[PDB]
Amino acid sequence: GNYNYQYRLFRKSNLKPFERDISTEIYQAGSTPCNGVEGFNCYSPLQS
Amino acid sequence: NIIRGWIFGTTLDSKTQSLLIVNNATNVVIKVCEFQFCNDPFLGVYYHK
Amino acid sequence: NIDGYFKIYSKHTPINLVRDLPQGFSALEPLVDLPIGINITRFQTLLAL
Ligand SMILES: *[C@@H]1O[C@H](CO)[C@@H](O[C@@H]2O[C@H](CO)[C@@H](O[C@@H]3O[C@H](CO)[C@@H](O)[C@H](O)[C@@H]3O)[C@H](O)[C@H]2NC(C)=O)[C@H](O)[C@H]1NC(C)=O
Repeated sequence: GNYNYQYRLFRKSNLKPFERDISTEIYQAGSTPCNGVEGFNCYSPLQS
Repeated sequence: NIIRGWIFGTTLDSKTQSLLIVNNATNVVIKVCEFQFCNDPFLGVYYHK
Repeated sequence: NIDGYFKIYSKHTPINLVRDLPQGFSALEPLVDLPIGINITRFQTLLAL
């Protein structure tokens, strides 16, 4: 089980040519406020 | 040599990649790294007679 | 800053007149090119005291 390879699942907006992002904040997929770490409509920025 | 360098970023506190020029009297160095910064940071010099 | 590149153009000139913005013509030579790649929105400067 190779579980070290990850990528992005939701993003606020598209990147630029040759631009790098290492963000880890949780994405607010819904419009509700999301705090702490875990909640509904906001679970994880990346996926393996 | 009052001015020394510059910083560049979008939020400049410990969560986004940030760029930093500091120009010492010796060879200048450029870095592109994450960083955290003070409220009013600078490189205060002291006179030496 | 364009498409993952940071270009800096520099010039050093001697002036012997008032502190106001001078007239006359002078061009800036290309100093350095940096292959970094990052979103940039804000910046700030650093000075020695
Ligand atoms: C590079 O960084 C800048 C600075 O953050 C990014 O601009 C930001 O873009 C987002 C996306 O629209 C803006 O979010 C917006 O917030 C308002 C409330 O302020 C909300 O009503 C909108 O629905 C949206 O969520 C954010 O404000 C804006 N930051 C600014 C203007 O300072 C830019 O997108 C980044 N570039 C890339 C390619 O990621």
